[PDB]
Amino acid sequence: GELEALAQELEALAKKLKALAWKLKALAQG
Amino acid sequence: GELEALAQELEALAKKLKALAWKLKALAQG
Amino acid sequence: GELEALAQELEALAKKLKALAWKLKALAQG
Amino acid sequence: GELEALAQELEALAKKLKALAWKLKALAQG
Repeated sequence: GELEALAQELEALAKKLKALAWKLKALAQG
Repeated sequence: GELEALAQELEALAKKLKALAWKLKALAQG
Repeated sequence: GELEALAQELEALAKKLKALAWKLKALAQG
Repeated sequence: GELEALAQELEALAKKLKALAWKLKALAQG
């Protein structure tokens, strides 16, 4: 129900955080 | 340097968020 | 400028995580 | 029980994310 919806949103947020990490990695190289 | 150290911290936090997401999915089913 | 923009993205994401945690507590309590 | 504890973990992780965002802002200006 709602708890499964919230779990899928959290996974989406985790994926987003990983993307932001690698954007920072990208900026860090040059 | 400092930015790569920080990017590493964000990577680890993203991995922790995924762990939490999967714990939530387990709860949504249990 | 890009570093500051990335930081604002991290803040936006943290805000969503806090909002999600509130919803988890609401569901657990009710 | 478990859901409340996970929500607390998520709130702690959001705070750690805000900390890294402020560290990024400091580096962007430092």
